[PDB]
Amino acid sequence: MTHIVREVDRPGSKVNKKEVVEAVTIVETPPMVVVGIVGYVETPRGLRTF
Amino acid sequence: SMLRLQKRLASSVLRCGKKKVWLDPNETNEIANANSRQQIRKLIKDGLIIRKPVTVHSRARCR
Amino acid sequence: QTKRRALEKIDLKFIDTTSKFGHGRFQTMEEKKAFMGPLKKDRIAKEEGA
Amino acid sequence: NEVVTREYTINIHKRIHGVGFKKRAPRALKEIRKFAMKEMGTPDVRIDTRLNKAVWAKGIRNVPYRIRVRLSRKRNEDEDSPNKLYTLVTYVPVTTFKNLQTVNVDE
Amino acid sequence: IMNQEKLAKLQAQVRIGGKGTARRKKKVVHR
Amino acid sequence: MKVELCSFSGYKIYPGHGRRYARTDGKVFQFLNAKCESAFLSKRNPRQINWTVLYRRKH
RNA sequence: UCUGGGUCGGGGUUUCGUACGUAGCAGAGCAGCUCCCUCGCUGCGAUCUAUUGAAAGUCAGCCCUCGACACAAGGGUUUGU
RNA sequence: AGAUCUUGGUGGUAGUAGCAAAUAUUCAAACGAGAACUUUGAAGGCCGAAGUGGAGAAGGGUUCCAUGUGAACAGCAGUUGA
Ligand SMILES: [Mg+2]
Ligand SMILES: [Mg+2]
Ligand SMILES: [Mg+2]
Ligand SMILES: [Mg+2]
Ligand SMILES: [Mg+2]
Ligand SMILES: [Mg+2]
Ligand SMILES: [Mg+2]
Ligand SMILES: [Mg+2]
Ligand SMILES: [Mg+2]
Ligand SMILES: [Mg+2]
Repeated sequence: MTHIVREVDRPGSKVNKKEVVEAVTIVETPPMVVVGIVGYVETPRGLRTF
Repeated sequence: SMLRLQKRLASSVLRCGKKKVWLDPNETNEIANANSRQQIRKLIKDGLIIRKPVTVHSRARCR
Repeated sequence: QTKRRALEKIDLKFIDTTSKFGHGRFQTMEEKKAFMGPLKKDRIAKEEGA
Repeated sequence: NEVVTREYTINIHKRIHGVGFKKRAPRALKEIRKFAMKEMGTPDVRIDTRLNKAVWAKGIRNVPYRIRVRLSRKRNEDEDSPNKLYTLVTYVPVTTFKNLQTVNVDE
Repeated sequence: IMNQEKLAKLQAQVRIGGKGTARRKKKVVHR
Repeated sequence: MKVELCSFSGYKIYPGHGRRYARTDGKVFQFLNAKCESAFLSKRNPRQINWTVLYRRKH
């Protein structure tokens, strides 16, 4: 986690056109690799893996 | 084996406490053969039993 | 998402990068070195390595 | 060779962190004995009494942060034992632990 | 007479403790 | 990117850090952490603390 | 494995606050030494200053090492349409 | 078959509650089939002279002291022991 500073563009608010700080969470997201495909068929008992 | 008797006799002969009785850890068999105060005197003279000095309590700080 | 809180464009002005392993007070290594100047470890570093 | 001897430094502070006051020094010698079992593989580890004094030098809770020891793997050809080797760990007095590597030491 | 080897072992049999402890004065064997 | 403040220690205070003090006489101070704040609150002179900017410029 | 994970070491970060020793014509002063000196020198003396944002710790549940050292194709118990 | 029956024996509970008042142990060696507990040595600690020290009165009655044993006892163990 860390925090930022940003300009708010919310009209009618007190913090309009003002700087605020806000906690943020950094989530490292390296690219995913696709390795398969699953099909599903709708049945009167739910989805089942085709 | 067990030198409980010899430490007690050495304390009485040396006129000290068992705190101040030092029996040789290497000559355990020699000391174990001394079942009388006369042999304890011989071991003290030979140096197998030694009276340790009094723990230092200096008064240099107080002075 | 139809509310004004959503679909609101975010424009960051500053991202904090002080040390979170304590009360960090410098954003970058270069800013820390510029503020404090040379230290004893660097003074002997230039002495031993010329 | 299996009669090797090496000079290590052990971060006692690392291995004692979290132990209670009346158990820090006893745990330090359990961690030293467990340490020597790792780099030497011998379950028979003997700790020199001078090293025992060094650990207990500042009482039972203020154990030194670092200790410089010398592991000495020796032959157990003194009696019929399940272990053919034993490691005798000794004490090495040092003035500083800076830039102290694990060094092989001769006889 | 005292040589280097006898002096080396003498350091062992004269120290019966650590720092601040008394040095051993004698170890005589008689029968 | 806001106003950049300076502490009892004279260090730079970035937004979202420290606290601000508003005395009754109308003066406003700002501190970088509780170490710099509590030194100020104990009537301690910054020119006598070796890690303070005011000390380093005096010496 | 195009190695691995450890243990030390290093660097970073951070915590506290400027270490021991040495030096000073710094220092309330005091006690000695004056053919002496023409204003001097020898000790004791908290504290101060320079060395010195120094010293010390920092994963054990901090970050990066690819520096050094050793070790890692070993063990045991089971499992069949 | 009963009497909260008498005497004796045995279960479940249950390998459970528990073996938590008074700071604290550690290293090496010896003996020994066997050592966390015995002994010796080395450290680190406590009692801190209104003591966990040194001696008595009452009470106990051989617990005193040597040697040996390792059955039972010392609510773990013991090579130790009142
Ligand atoms: Mg934090
Ligand atoms: Mg490191
Ligand atoms: Mg009946
Ligand atoms: Mg009936
Ligand atoms: Mg239980
Ligand atoms: Mg219990
Ligand atoms: Mg006391
Ligand atoms: Mg009494
Ligand atoms: Mg008796
Ligand atoms: Mg029992």
